[PDB]
Formats: sequence, C-alpha cells, structure tokens
Amino acid sequence: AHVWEDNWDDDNVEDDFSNQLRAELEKHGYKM
Amino acid sequence: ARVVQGSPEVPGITVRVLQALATLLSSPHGGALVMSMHRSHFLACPLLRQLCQYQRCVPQDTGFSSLFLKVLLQMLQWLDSPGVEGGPLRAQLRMLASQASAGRRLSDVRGGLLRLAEALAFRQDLEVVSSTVRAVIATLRSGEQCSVEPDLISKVLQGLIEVRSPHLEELLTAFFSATADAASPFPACKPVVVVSSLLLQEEEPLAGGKPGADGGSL
Amino acid sequence: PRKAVKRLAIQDLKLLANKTPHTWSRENIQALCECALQTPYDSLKLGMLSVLSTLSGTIAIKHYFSIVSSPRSSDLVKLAQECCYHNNRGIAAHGVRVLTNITVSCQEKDLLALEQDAVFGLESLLVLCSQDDSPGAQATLKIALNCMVKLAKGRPHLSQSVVETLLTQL
Repeated sequence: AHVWEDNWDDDNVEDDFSNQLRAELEKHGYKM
Repeated sequence: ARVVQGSPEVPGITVRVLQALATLLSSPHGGALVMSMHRSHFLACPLLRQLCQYQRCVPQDTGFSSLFLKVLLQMLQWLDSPGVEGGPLRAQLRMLASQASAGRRLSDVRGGLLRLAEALAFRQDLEVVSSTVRAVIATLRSGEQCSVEPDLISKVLQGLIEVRSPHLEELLTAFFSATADAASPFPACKPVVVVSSLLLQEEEPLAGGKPGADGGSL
Repeated sequence: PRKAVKRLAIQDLKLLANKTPHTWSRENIQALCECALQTPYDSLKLGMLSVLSTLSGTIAIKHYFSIVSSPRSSDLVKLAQECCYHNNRGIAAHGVRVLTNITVSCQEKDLLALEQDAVFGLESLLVLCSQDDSPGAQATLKIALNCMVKLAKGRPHLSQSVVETLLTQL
C-alpha cells in the first residue's frame, strides 16, 4: 500500500479536467 | 566532539534519552561522508572511545547495554558494523572492532544470564561474519573437520566448514581422494546447513574422481 | 539442503499465508521460527521473514499468543528482535514489520519493552534508508513508513516520540 491514502498529489489518479489545466499550466510554468 | 564522545558514550550506556539519538545522527553523518568518500575520519575516533570505555568498565557497560538499553546498543552496533563494512580500508577499525567484540562477548558470557543474547546474539553473528577469515591449509582442514565431526561440536564444525568454503573459493589444490569421501558422509549424517555449498565447491575444482566419490557415497 | 527448493518453500508458504491465514497453527509458526533462526543464508531468512510479516499482519498472531510460556519466552520475539537489528536492510525492514504488527495487534503487560525496541530500531531503519538511496532502499523506506502510519494510528501513545524522530530525520 502507499504511504498516505488521502493523497491528492499523484499524477495518474487525477482526471481529465485538470489534466487539461495541467497541460496549459505546465506550458505556462511561472507565477509572478 | 570527538573527545566528549567517550564521556557521552558512558552517558549513552547509562541514560541518554536524546543524547543517544544525537550520537546516532552524528554516526549516520559519518557514514554519509564515508559513502560519499568525503574524508570521514570520525568512525575510528568513536571506535577508539568505545574501546577505551570497554577497557575501563567492560562489565558495567555490557550490563547496562544488554539489560536496559538493548535497542540503543543494537542500533549503535549496527551503525558501527555497517560503517566498518563500508570502510574496508586497511581493516584497522575492523581489527579494533573485532577485539572490542571479543571482549564484549567475554563480558556478556560472564555476566548476562537472564538477558541472554538480547543484543549479544547480533553481536555474535557480526563476530562470526567478521571472523570468517580465509583458511590457508585446505588439506589438513578436512582432517580437522573430520575430527570435529567425531567430536560432535556444532559451532566448531560450522566454523571449519565456513573456512573450508572460502578455502575452496580460493585457489584450488590437490585434494585427497579418501579424506573428502570420509568428510562428506559425516557432514551428510550430521545436519549441515552449508552442505550444499560445500559439496558444490568440493565437486567443482576437484583433483580426483568426482563420479567415483559420488557413486561410492550414494 | 537444496537452496532452490527452499526458495520454492518460501514462495509457496507466502501463497498459503496470503490465502488461508486462520488455518495457520502455533506449532507451524514455532517450527518456521526455529528454521528462520537456524538458517545461515540471508536470502532465505528474508523469505521466511516476509512469510512471518504476512502472518503477523493477519489474525494468526492472536493464535500464537492465545493462552490455553511467557510471550518473551516465545521464540518469535527473539527472532524478530535480532532480525530487526540485523545488518541487512531488507531483513531489518521485515523485522520492524513484524514488531509493528505484533505491537498494534496484541496488548499484554510485558510488550512495552518491545514497543521501545521497535521504535528505536525504527529510526535505525529511517537513518539507513534515508542515506542509502537505492530503489530497494526506497521500497524498504516505504515499508517503514507503513509501519509508522499503522503504529501511530493503532497506538496514539508513541506519537510525539515518532514525530520528533521523523523531524530529526528531516
């Protein structure tokens, strides 16, 4: 089993919506 | 803190609570620098301090370790032994640790009766691992093992078999065609843990009739 | 004496322990423990310790410590302690697994020393896996952290100690 079950921070678990957000925001890659 | 390490080792032996954690963290940093080869000249100084403490009070430190701080003592011993294993340079710390382990084993056999080998079992295991030296006879060692088999000494037979296994792993010599046959039936009759490795080693580089010996034994 | 056959026995007792744990009996556990003490080989001891880890995680620990011989007099505890303080990393990982499982599962009067021994060997595994940096080392590390979560949730007594040790490792 994994170390922590309520893990929001994992790659393959996350769904289509903020996958698209991930694509955009990794393309952006900065904050002011 | 190399000078004060020996005094904290006595506090670590008696009561440390968090000083033991600090010393274990310091030793892990030394192991880190040893693995990174970044000039970790700290293991021998703690080893020297531990040896000095053992020479000062062998019975009191061993009693405190094997009685109360078994966990801390085992952790320190595990840190020291893996550190010595990493530091394979010139075996000076290895010889010092072997002497300290022999003295601690004598003190533990003398004093520890109720707390029999709470950590002295791991100490003796590390002692055997470090004392697994290479034999240089490889022909009279078989006769010594045959004599030990009639004498029925399990630990001595295990040590002789472990020595002969490194002896066979070393350069091959001319083995006798009767002594090995006599010794194989004895280690087969006795419950021998290393019998398979011994048979494989003695059958690989064999200066004799291996099929004849195997057929006779069967 | 065949090493491959003994590895078959490992990978088969693992299957039986995973399928039908409640059928495991006290004499079976004791015999396997004696074999794990008398073995010379680190790999086979690792396999037997994995088997004991699975059985300890299951219910059979209550069978082994069901009365009608002290728990300290039981041969399991000595093997678990010595293998948790063994040199080899995987052997130590399975030893601390056995210790964590037995500590959370059974609650007898004399097990407080086992609790202390388990937690101290635990930061031993923390320092070893923290400065090992190997794939197998990280696997044993994740095993140790499973032991942390399970121990702290089952017993809230050791929580402050284990948190401050983890901060020292940080």
